[PDB]
Amino acid sequence: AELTPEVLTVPLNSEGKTITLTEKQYLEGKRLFQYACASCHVGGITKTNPSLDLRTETLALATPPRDNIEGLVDYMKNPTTYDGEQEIAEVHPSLRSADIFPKMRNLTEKDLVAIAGHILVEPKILGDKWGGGKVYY
Amino acid sequence: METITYVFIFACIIALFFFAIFFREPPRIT
Amino acid sequence: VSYPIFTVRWVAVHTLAVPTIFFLGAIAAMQFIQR
Amino acid sequence: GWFDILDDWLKRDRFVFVGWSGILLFPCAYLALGGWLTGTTFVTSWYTHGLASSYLEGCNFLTVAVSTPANSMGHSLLLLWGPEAQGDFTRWCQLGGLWTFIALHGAFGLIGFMLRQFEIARLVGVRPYNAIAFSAPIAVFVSVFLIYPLGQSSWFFAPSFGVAAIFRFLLFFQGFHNWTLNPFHMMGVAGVLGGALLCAIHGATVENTLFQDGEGASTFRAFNPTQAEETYSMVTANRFWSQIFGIAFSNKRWLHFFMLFVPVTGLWMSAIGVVGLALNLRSYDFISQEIRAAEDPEFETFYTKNLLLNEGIRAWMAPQDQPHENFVFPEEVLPRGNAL
Amino acid sequence: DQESSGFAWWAGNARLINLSGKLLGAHVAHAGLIVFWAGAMTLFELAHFIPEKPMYEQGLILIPHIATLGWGVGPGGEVVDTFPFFVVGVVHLISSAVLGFGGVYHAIRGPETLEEYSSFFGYDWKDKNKMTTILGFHLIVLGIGALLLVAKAMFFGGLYDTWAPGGGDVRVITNPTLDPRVIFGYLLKSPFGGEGWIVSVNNLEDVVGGHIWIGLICIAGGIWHILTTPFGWARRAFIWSGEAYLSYSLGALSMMGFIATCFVWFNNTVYPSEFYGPTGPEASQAQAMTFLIRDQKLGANVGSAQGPTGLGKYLMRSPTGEIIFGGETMRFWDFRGPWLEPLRGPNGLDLNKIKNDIQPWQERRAAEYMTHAPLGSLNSVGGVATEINSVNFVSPRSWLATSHFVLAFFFLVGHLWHAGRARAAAAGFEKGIDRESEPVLSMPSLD
Amino acid sequence: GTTGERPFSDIITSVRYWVIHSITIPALFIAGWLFVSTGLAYDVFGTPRPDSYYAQEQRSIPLVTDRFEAKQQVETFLEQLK
Amino acid sequence: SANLWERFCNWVTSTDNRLYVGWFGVIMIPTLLAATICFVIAFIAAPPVDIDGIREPVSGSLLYGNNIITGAVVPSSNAIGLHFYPIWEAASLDEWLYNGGPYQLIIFHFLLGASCYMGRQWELSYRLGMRPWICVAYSAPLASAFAVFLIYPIGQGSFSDGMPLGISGTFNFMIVFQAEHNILMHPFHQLGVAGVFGGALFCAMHGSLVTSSLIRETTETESANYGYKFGQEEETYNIVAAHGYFGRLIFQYASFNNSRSLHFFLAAWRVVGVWFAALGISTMAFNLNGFNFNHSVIDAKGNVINTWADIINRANLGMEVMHERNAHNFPLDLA
Ligand code: CLA
Ligand code: CLA
Ligand code: CLA
Ligand code: CLA
Ligand code: CLA
Ligand code: CLA
Ligand SMILES: C=Cc1c(C)c2cc3nc(c4c5[nH]c(cc6nc(cc1[nH]2)C(C)=C6CC)c(C)c5C(=O)[C@@H]4C(=O)OC)[C@@H](CCC(=O)OC/C=C(\C)CCC[C@H](C)CCC[C@@H](C)CCCC(C)C)[C@@H]3C
Ligand SMILES: CC(C)=CCC/C(C)=C\CC/C(C)=C\CC/C(C)=C/CC/C(C)=C\CC/C(C)=C\CC/C(C)=C\CC1=CC(=O)C(C)=C(C)C1=O
Ligand SMILES: CC1=C(/C=C/C(C)=C/C=C\C(C)=C\C=C/C=C(C)/C=C/C=C(C)/C=C/C2=C(C)CCCC2(C)C)C(C)(C)CCC1
Ligand SMILES: CC1=C(/C=C/C(C)=C/C=C\C(C)=C\C=C\C=C(C)\C=C\C=C(C)\C=C\C2=C(C)CCCC2(C)C)C(C)(C)CCC1
Ligand SMILES: CC1=C(\C=C/C(C)=C/C=C\C(C)=C\C=C\C=C(C)\C=C\C=C(C)\C=C\C2=C(C)CCCC2(C)C)C(C)(C)CCC1
Ligand SMILES: [Br-]
Ligand SMILES: [Br-]
Ligand SMILES: [Fe+2]
Repeated sequence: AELTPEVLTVPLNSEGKTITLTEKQYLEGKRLFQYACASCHVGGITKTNPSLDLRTETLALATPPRDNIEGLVDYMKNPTTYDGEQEIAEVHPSLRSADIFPKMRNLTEKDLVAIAGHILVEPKILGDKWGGGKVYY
Repeated sequence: METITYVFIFACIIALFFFAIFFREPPRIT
Repeated sequence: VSYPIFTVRWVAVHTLAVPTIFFLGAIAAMQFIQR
Repeated sequence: GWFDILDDWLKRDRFVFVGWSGILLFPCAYLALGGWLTGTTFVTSWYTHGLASSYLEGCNFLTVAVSTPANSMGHSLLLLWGPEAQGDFTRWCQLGGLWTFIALHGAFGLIGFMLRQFEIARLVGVRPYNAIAFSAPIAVFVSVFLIYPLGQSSWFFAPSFGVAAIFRFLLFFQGFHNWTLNPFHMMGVAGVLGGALLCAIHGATVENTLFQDGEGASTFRAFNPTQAEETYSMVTANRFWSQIFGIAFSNKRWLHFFMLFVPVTGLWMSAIGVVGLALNLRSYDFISQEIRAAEDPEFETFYTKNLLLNEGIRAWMAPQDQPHENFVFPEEVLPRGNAL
Repeated sequence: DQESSGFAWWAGNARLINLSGKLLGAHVAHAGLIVFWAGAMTLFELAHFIPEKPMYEQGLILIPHIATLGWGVGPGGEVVDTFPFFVVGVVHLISSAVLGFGGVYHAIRGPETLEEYSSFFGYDWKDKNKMTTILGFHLIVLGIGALLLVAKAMFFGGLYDTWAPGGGDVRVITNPTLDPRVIFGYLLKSPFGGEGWIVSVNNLEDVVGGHIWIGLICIAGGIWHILTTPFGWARRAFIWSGEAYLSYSLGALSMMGFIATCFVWFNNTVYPSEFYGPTGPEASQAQAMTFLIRDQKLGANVGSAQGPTGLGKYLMRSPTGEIIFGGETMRFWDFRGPWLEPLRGPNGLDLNKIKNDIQPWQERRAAEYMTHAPLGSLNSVGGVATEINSVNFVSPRSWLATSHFVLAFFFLVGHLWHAGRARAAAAGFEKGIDRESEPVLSMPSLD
Repeated sequence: GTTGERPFSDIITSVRYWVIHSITIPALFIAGWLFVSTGLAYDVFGTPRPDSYYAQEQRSIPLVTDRFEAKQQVETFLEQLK
Repeated sequence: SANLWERFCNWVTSTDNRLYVGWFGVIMIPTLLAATICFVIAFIAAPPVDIDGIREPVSGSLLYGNNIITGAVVPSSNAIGLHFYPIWEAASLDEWLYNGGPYQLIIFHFLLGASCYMGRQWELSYRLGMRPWICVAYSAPLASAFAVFLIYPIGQGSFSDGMPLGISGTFNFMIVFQAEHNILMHPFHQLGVAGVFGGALFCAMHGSLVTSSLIRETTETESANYGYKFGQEEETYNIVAAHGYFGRLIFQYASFNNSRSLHFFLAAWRVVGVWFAALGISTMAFNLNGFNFNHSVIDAKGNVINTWADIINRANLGMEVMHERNAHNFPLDLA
């Protein structure tokens, strides 16, 4: 009775509709996260480019808004920079990622729907130790 | 000074060394 | 020979030794807890 | 003569000798080794250090400890029945009651134990050079667990019983104290170093000097225990160093005694330093340099560099480390190099 | 019947004077155990490697070794089928069983003396030539393997060459380098930063072309030790004691455990960064590499950007007037590797090719090496000293470096232990001095 | 020299030892495991449940403000979590 | 009659010289002389040296930072990393200075020279019939010195981070490390503390008990430290008369019966852990640093519950950032 489902209750799409998580499907977002992103953005911050973070605000402002499952899903399918254009799958691994850094090949919808949850779930957990690296901790 | 002192307190650790390695009062086996 | 069993060299070992075997078992109960 | 009755028993040469000291050393030297272990795996100090102590909390052996009370406490000897817990092991516990309990007992238990050597040394009858040598750890503890806090704010900033707990303490001083630059401590080091070398220079100097006063190619059989006279001719060993390291011994009568000094000696040294610390009256700066630095953006010595690390290990540290003093350190204010 | 006539307990082991069929079958005993690990741990590595995940993100050190020869390879370094691996793994556990089968033998029912029973599989340490000979013999057994590679890279599937035209891909070394000066020149110079004794190898043929110069020399050593008795000088020096031999042949390993610990750490070639980790220096470069692109794309002009120290933000000269990465990354300018080389010029980095020619793949590869740098924790947890708990890979190059040292050292000190005490047997001091005749008591005491 | 040494050096080999002791260890091991298994430890020392550190919400730390009534604080700071 | 060289080699191996010029000594001596006299002078007027790459000469010294605890001999420049900087390189001696050329020159001589001691440390162990493992205990020493002068350097980028030879530079170098590797949170540094925090508690006893147990030869008429005339095959101090006490302090069996067990181990304690630490360092020379418990302890919701080792972190993050400020232009320090 600490990580209630009203906290696992995140916004999946832009429109404003909500989808809730289980104590279960959460671990996987994580288990996945570490298998999949650990390398960088650990604690919620990209090491390849500190300028960009996985914070709820950030994502929300991004374009297309990535503060929603479908969105972090869009990304995990097709990777583009902040603000509209420049498909960056030829660098940043994604289900596109022409079979590059295989860490991506395997995953599925059950997977992407969750990892993406993990990202929006975290800050709800970790106040903002989520976007801030080194200084916090 | 400050340095003159440092090089002195030192050069005597060198004398104090020479002195106990050659001016050692032999140890007597009796 | 004739030796006793409730010796002082006995009360000593039993002050720290017995609670310890309680401790290591208590600890062992934790290697599982979670959340 | 009932007095001599009690006596008679107590000091009767058992397996693990009891005696008069025992009425002190033993009890206290128990609740202490004890209380430490109790809280070590059962109590949390979340109410003073908002951190996890006990193994129950998931803590790791190293990270476990019976962390001192909240600085909000002061030096109150946090009695179980004192206006603190008002009588309530549970509360008394949460209020980190024990650390006072673990130090004072370990205190008197460290008392009873020096008296414990003196008892024996008198009974079997031998020079009190054991008990005399126990001043070293006596001072040390007293200095770092009693006078220090007392001279500072609360029992808080006093060492906390755990390893990562005391590992803390080191960098603490390096932080706000710059211990590493206090002449005294540089002798404490000196001692525990010279002494660790002696313990072994003489250590492997004996094993490799002794004679063939046994049969096999092994020495655990070689003459003793107290029979044949001396295994190592300090004459065949002597001439070896006086040609190798230049100056060797003569008269193990002093070698042993010089071996008493080195450690117990220097150890004591820092203990003074530490008393300087309770009073923050420490060796931090070198004015001669500050002024020569002030007016010269080109003047740099390890003196200075080190000095910074300190500021780092204090601006980043402090806030989460001294909660009672609600520190509000904005990311900007935060001192930190270029690119990091 | 020992412990009383035999010297000690811990040191109980060691009973061996002129010969012993228990100690012979004891090295054949252990030399078998060793085989056991090779396979067991191999079958424990394949028993794990995820379908396709960095070979180094998983604690694999053996599997990566098998890869370097060209087993399971794949264009780029990607395992094709989890089989070539399982072959050596089980063939070793069955090798291990064989080692087990007759060691315990020489060990419990095996004939004691090697003189009473056999007369050829029998020695004596003072035996100047018996020992001398066996030398050239195992030397020959090495002159053999010293060739396995020769035909493996030249005949049964060359060695994985990460220095391949299109990228990492097991190629077949057809032109081994057999130039006496270039392969004999490698060892003969280059100690420090300039280059490594031999941890300094550029191409995969200087190795195969040399492992050829080795398979003969040692092979031609046996026809020399098996064929001759010690010369006329070396008679002197050398304590042909039994123990001493353990030392002469021992403190050599200390040298190699070191010249090894440096190979896993620096050498990119024989230590394909794709099978192991990215060399400590390599990672440091990928650091700048990344942020240079990152920044250049954002419109910055790396060529002209001036550091904050005033040095050179992304680029600065070397004491050779070459061009190299700045920051702190400077310490590692000597580092070389396939992902960079093309982006390199005549006087070091080339301001041009670095500006546009900066092809799309070198970005992530040089990005991987950043994220996954040779740094970890005593309790696994890749990242700098104070990184929260998340990633947890610890470089193989890190474990193999740490490992081998710890051992490589104890050995040097192990060389001492014996090489100096064995110098006490041929002198009879070992066990202390003679309580009545002590050589310092018959000396004109200097004072 | 003189030694009022009781057995010891073998009482482990003792036939009645590893018997009446093959009854005591586990009667001790689990004895303690239950102090842990009940959750008893907690209520003994005050220690918190991995769920009972911060309230279900608020991000504060129950730092004992005062000295003379320290307990009263701890009381309400506890009741706190709910 | 033997030719001149035959004499030469007996004079170098003569167990007669005031001090043995062993074979190892023909290299040690010229070597150590070099190290020292260079250094001892550099220690006086050491021209501003620029350790790190950045051209910002940081030079503690005497005729420059005239203090004993400030100054030192400063390291090598990243610039020339792990590169060998032979004084005959710098197009000017003054160059050699900037780059701290004196550093290498000295450190290599003191390195190989002190091994020579390690070596010519056993040369009496043989040229004088007597157990040779004296130089073996000098392993805990030489090695460790290397671990902090050669290994870490081959480890990281360049000699730039090689325990500068100064009092404070020590402290500095110490700290750096503790911020780049959790060496205090290590079970290897521990073993040096194990033995050092041992040889101490211990040198204290054998010294203690040994003086605490001495016959009767003067009665404060003078000293008691005359109770042994050098050379006697007697043992001024009684053994079982000694043990009799400790055996009594801590239950018998716990005190040493045999002298051979006594002493000898007196090495056992130190040298063992002293090697370990020497290694602990030589280990974090490839970055197999101390345990990481940063956050480790967690909560139900996932709130972070600080381990003690968490604070210890900030005390590192602190310096991590400040260390060698302005000398790195990127976000992750791989050396
Ligand atoms: C002159 C005759 C002779 C020959 C040819 C050998 C050969 C060998 N001895 Mg040996 N030995 C001899 C006399 C000989 N010994 C005598 C007189 C004694 C004292 C009485 C010993 C005591 C001794 C000990 C204690 C040990 C050896 C070992 C070995 C092996 C070394 C392993 C190696 O090289 O890595 C292998 C790498 C290679 C590249 C080998 C190439 C393949 C060759 C050997 C073909 C062999 C075909 C056949 C044996 C199948 C493989 C053999 C198997 C070892 C793999 C090698 C097979 C070691 C061993 O392995 O045994 C357990 C070992 O520990 N010997
Ligand atoms: C349990 C103890 C142990 C274990 C598990 C290992 C395991 C390993 N060692 Mg090793 N080693 C050890 C103790 C151990 N060592 C000791 C005490 C020393 C003395 C310092 C060494 C010195 C050493 C060297 C110099 C090298 C290894 C290497 C290796 C790796 C290659 C396996 C092998 O070479 O197959 C045998 C066949 C191979 C083809 C492997 C490489 C072939 C070359 C390197 C052999 C050249 C001769 C060399 C001295 C023989 C090494 C055998 C030894 C490692 C057991 C493997 C992970 C190799 C590697 O590079 O690790 C980084 C390597 O080069 N070791
Ligand atoms: C390091 C290499 C080495 C060396 C120099 C020796 C040397 C010796 N071993 Mg031996 N041995 C070794 C490795 C070695 N062994 C290993 C690795 C094992 C376990 C796998 C054994 C198991 C073993 C046993 C059980 C016995 C010996 C015996 C002997 C002694 C005489 C037999 C013999 O050597 O035949 C010389 C070897 C040959 C002539 C090669 C012949 C190979 C043919 C093709 C096949 C050999 C038989 C095989 C088909 C069946 C194996 C079963 C076997 C156990 C009977 C001799 C001193 C004793 C012996 O037999 O003395 C008379 C003995 O009883 N060994
Ligand atoms: C690496 C190759 C090598 C080989 C082949 C040998 C071989 C030998 N050594 Mg040896 N040694 C080596 C390396 C080697 N050593 C190194 C690197 C060191 C330290 C630098 C030593 C230090 C050493 C000492 C002091 C002695 C030997 C001895 C011996 C001989 C006795 C065999 C023995 O006792 O083992 C059989 C089993 C053991 C020795 C016990 C090993 C397990 C130990 C006891 C661990 C105990 C577990 C416990 C947790 C330990 C806690 C840690 C604490 C001990 C520090 C044997 C010839 C003895 C001798 O003189 O005769 C030759 C002896 O007294 N060695
Ligand atoms: C693993 C390394 C190793 C090896 C190869 C040996 C080998 C040997 N030791 Mg030894 N020893 C070791 C480590 C080792 N030791 C260590 C670490 C210590 C410190 C405790 C010792 C202490 C020691 C002493 C005091 C003595 C020896 C002795 C011996 C010799 C006689 C063995 C014997 O009498 O046992 C008898 C065997 C048994 C009682 C049964 C053992 C069961 C077998 C051997 C194991 C089976 C292996 C595996 C599980 C089964 C494989 C299955 C296969 C058949 C298919 C033999 C050469 C004796 C000797 O004379 O040399 C100095 C001796 O007196 N050792
Ligand atoms: C003579 C003593 C001796 C003993 C008892 C062993 C025992 C063993 N060796 Mg081994 N080995 C030795 C000498 C010895 N070796 C020598 C001189 C060499 C030259 C290379 C090797 C080369 C070697 C290889 C390549 C391999 C082994 C393997 C092994 C087995 C793996 C266990 C291991 O820790 O050892 C490995 C080597 C050591 C352990 C060296 C010393 C380290 C000891 C202490 C092991 C850990 C104990 C540790 C110190 C506990 C206390 C620590 C201390 C701080 C208190 C084990 C049976 C492995 C095996 O056969 O497969 C499973 C294996 O692959 N050895
Ligand atoms: C490295 C730290 C250190 C420890 C671990 C230590 C430990 C010990 N030293 C002793 C003795 C000595 N030490 C001496 C000089 C020194 N001792 C030193 C440093 C240490 N000495 C320094 C180096 C000097 C040398 C320069 C003298 C010579 C003696 C003695 O002769 C004596 C001995 O004969 O030992 C065999 C033993 C006496 C036992 C006792 O008093 O019980 C009674 C006290 C008990 C049982 C209660 C403990 C008291 C303390 C205050 C309570 C603290 C409990 C927690 C803090 C536990 C800590 C664990 C966590 C913090 C992780 C004991 C084993
Ligand atoms: C000034 C400067 C350059 C540096 C700093 C100095 C500093 C920081 C502090 C000094 C601090 C103060 C005041 C006190 C420190 C007290 C502390 C004393 C430790 C003592 C160290 C010491 C005095 C000696 C150690 C000597 C040593 C390492 C080896 C000599 C060993 C020895 C005495 C004899 C060797 C020897 C032993 C033996 O048993 C046998 C049989 C034979 C034959 C031998 O030759
Ligand atoms: C390189 C190379 C190679 C190879 C190589 C080789 C093969 C080599 C060699 C070699 C070598 C490199 C060798 C060696 C060595 C030797 C030694 C190491 C020696 C020595 C010895 C000594 C030193 C000694 C002894 C002594 C002394 C010391 C003095 C006096 C006394 C006596 C005599 C005893 C190859 C291509 C394949 C790979 C890569 C490259
Ligand atoms: C003598 C001695 C010893 C030892 C020795 C040795 C020599 C060792 C070891 C060991 C060894 C040398 C061994 C071995 C072996 C092996 C075996 C016995 C095996 C088996 C197993 C198997 C065969 C398996 C596996 C598998 C398979 C089959 C395939 C896959 C699957 C599996 C994994 C199941 C001891 C210790 C007693 C001590 C004393 C001396
Ligand atoms: C508290 C208290 C008290 C008392 C107390 C006590 C009684 C304590 C104790 C105690 C104890 C008595 C505890 C304990 C313990 C122990 C333990 C828990 C242990 C352990 C562990 C260990 C340690 C193990 C193992 C090991 C090994 C085998 C390896 C290495 C080493 C070691 C040792 C770690 C009273 C009521 C008066 C009052 C209130 C408070
Ligand atoms: Br710095
Ligand atoms: Br940088
Ligand atoms: Fe002594």
